[PDB]
Amino acid sequence: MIIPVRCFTCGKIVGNKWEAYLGLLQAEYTEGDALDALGLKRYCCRRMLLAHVDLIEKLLNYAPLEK
Amino acid sequence: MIYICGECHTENEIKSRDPIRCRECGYRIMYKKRTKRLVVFDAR
Amino acid sequence: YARPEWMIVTVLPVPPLSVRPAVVMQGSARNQDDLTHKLADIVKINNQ
Amino acid sequence: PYANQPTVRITELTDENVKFIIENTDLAVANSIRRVFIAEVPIIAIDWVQIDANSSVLHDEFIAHRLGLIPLTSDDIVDKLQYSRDCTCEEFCPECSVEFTLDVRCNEDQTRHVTSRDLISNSPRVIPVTSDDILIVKLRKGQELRLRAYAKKGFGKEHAKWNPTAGVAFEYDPDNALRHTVYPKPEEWPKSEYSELDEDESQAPYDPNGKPERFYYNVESCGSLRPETIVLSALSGLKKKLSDLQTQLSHEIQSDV
Amino acid sequence: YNGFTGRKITSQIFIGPTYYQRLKHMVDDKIHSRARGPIQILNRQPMEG
RNA sequence: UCAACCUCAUCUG
Ligand SMILES: CO[C@@H]1[C@H](O)[C@H](n2cnc3c(=O)nc(N)[nH]c32)O[C@H]1COP(=O)(O)OP(=O)(O)OP(=O)(O)O
Ligand SMILES: [Zn+2]
Ligand SMILES: [Zn+2]
Ligand SMILES: [Zn+2]
Repeated sequence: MIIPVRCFTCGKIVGNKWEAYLGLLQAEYTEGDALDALGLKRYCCRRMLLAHVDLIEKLLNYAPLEK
Repeated sequence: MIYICGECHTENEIKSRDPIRCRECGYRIMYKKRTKRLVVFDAR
Repeated sequence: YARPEWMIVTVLPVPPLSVRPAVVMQGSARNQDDLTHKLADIVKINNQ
Repeated sequence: PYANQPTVRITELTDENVKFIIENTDLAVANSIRRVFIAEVPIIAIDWVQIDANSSVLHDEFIAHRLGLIPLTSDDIVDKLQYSRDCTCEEFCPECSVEFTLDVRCNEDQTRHVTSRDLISNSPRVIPVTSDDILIVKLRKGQELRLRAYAKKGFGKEHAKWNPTAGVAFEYDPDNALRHTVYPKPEEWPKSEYSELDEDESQAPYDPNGKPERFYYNVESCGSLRPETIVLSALSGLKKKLSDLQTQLSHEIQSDV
Repeated sequence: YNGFTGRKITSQIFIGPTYYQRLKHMVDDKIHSRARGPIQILNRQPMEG
């Protein structure tokens, strides 16, 4: 739903890297090159960003219960 | 208590044994609204 | 222990209420067992 | 009949990583030092959350989980702070905990990214490793998150939120000479970074009298503790555990006598 | 490397990222125990479920 | 100091 804080396998913080990952993808960088630029080295950490599905953006489309 | 409206999201206070209809919108779905007492969550 | 006439039904045994319990809902209503309804039908026809 | 004298040579030292080599040491000692890196180095992390208002899409305990996983600078005062169990005061106090507050509302139309930066600490030494930022939640317009949190001292044996390190790389015998791993086809196996072998030789010749020594470590910090102080605190904590064990053993031996 | 002792595991082990699913069957929903609890009306035997 | 029965369908080894 939202990018997890800390990779499950090791615990390196990957929560701060999702927006930068998306920006680098918009730049031109391939997924692997963006992951390298963000500093993700082990395939455990690269799995976190590479396989992440951001559903929080879809959930934010619905109007809040209390405004 | 005070019930938040389903559609117009305006709090309306409905007494017991009163029909569930929001004033100014007429929607028939209300929500009870969060409790004042606070619950401790362990971050774990 | 068993005479051939006794096979023919002249007296119908009505089981105790333990056999046919009354199913109670919310105290508002008491459904009756299938046996109770069938016995009611039998009693109605016998009275007729 | 006595302990060997270990030697340390630090190859790399960066704000996020320490690469060092420990020589003339046992495999058990080396492995347990790594183990203490992972699980027995004290750190500061959020363990009490009270959410006054959460209209975000994520439920309250989801928010609490994410807040707990956020790293907090624990370089100096983690040694000063006491465990909550040890502290005399009821619940939590400045000596046993650090208070954080979050009060964010998305009044603007654009989506508001609640970050670790919005967490505000009562003591300046603990900050959420902000000096991007860890995203706690995204708030639509009209959605609000208000909460108070308390962060306590603890180690990763309790919960992985208290792990001070990301990945501890531990390697011994870079070229297989003790044959602790027996390759079915040695040539297919990639060389280690620490390997001193020529490219032709896949494995070092078997050393019958060898013992595992010259262990290579790469400790990556999560940012809460500096990577150097993770190692120092782990050594000190293992030494303290051994000293406590010795004290209890001495007391029980005296009792038996 | 063995986590408990640190010694290399002799047989090299197949590791990789595989996709796993959490099925709805959880132990907390299935654990059950009975000791002189509620009893049916007709059979006067322990209830079902 | 304490709650119905039927029926059907869906899943479990
Ligand atoms: C091995 O035999 C067992 C038992 O006989 C018992 N069992 C299961 N279903 C039934 C049923 O409908 N009726 C009756 N009477 N018994 C039943 O289940 C059988 C196997 O079934 P499976 O072949 O699916 O076992 P996997 O080989 O599939 O095991 P994986 O790798 O998933 O763990
Ligand atoms: Zn990782
Ligand atoms: Zn309304
Ligand atoms: Zn205190």
